[PDB]
Amino acid sequence: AWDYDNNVIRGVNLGGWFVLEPYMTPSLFEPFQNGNDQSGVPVDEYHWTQTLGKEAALRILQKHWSTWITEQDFKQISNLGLNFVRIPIGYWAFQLLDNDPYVQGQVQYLEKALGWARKNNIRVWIDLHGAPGSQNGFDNSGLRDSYNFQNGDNTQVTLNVLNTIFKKYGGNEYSDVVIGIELLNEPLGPVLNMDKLKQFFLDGYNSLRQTGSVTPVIIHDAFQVFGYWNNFLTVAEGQWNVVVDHHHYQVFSGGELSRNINDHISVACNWGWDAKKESHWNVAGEWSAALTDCAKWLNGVNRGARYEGAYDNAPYIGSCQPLLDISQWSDEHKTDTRRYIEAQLDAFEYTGGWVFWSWKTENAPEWSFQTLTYNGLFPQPVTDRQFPNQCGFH
Ligand SMILES: O[C@H]1[C@H](O)[C@@H](O)CN2CC[C@H](O)[C@H]12
Repeated sequence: AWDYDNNVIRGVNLGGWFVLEPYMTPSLFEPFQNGNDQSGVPVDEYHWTQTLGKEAALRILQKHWSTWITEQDFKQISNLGLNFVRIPIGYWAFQLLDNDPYVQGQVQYLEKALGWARKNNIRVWIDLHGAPGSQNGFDNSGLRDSYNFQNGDNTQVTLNVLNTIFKKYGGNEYSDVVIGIELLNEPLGPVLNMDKLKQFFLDGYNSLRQTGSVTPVIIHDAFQVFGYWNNFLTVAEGQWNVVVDHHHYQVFSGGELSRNINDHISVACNWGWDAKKESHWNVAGEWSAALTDCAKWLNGVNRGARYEGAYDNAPYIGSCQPLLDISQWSDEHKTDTRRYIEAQLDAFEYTGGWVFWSWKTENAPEWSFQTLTYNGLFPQPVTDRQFPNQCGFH
């Protein structure tokens, strides 16, 4: 359904839909604030559902699932010249641990989205974004500050959930829409046992192929250096239809944030050069236009921004307030953003393509493809360039 050798992925992630993220839909978390006190705001979906109780959580989520993304969004995505969406979903949509507070019902909408994709000629990756115990401690895994995916029976439960996903979406029924199943979003390499993570990836790969599926297996790079996965799941060992997903950002440390615009561009170009040397097909499954970490709660509920020296002991660079609203951005910030977007697009089209995080947010402009496109900062058509050939690719 896709030619990874000759076609280029031009897509968007459908984040904030099946896995709640406070920075993407702050309206669902803000009612828990007491005046200016954020100490009682649930920090992730686990605590949000637990605090509300099953009845209220299901009532609020049904409304969210039925309105956040609809068929109209798929038509708009196609109309903008995109050909692909990545869909994050948590393990709890398929299986609950004993005592899990989560509610289910996401699968009905996932299945509606696959039909909307088919009707609009859009291809999809299904991405298991949160595993039991958490594979990274981020709020977007469902459970913040916990790193227990490799403890107890959590790896085994994850493989069981993947088997369910393999049988439902890796077979003939969706072979014209599903062009990859991503085994696990952003496992945090540095805090995990890498030998056990490789075994899990291999077990997932073998389990999918054993069902008779020919669907591409997508493995996230686990924050390893470029080339790390070159010798894993290789054609020499009869392992095939494998894609590496690289996520690329320059906002999660003081050093990255302090770079001037030219150095931000040089780094983006280098991502393209280095990905070209890898031996597996690869796609930039996440990236954005952000040059700051100013979006409210991007680092988590009750955490500030490094950009204004309010988090991670980073030095003050600039005030975030003036950057929260795209209408208040200076001409220089608008130009810098457009340059940054174009360099990234050129670098990612140099290999398998790109998937912007994300399609929409309630009010964080750096992270919304819709907002950036409507304000003229994201090229439309996507091949348009106001700053051509910043990287000099051959
Ligand atoms: O929203 C999250 C997404 O859920 C994760 O896969 C990590 N991404 C990295 C940038 C931002 O944190 C974004």
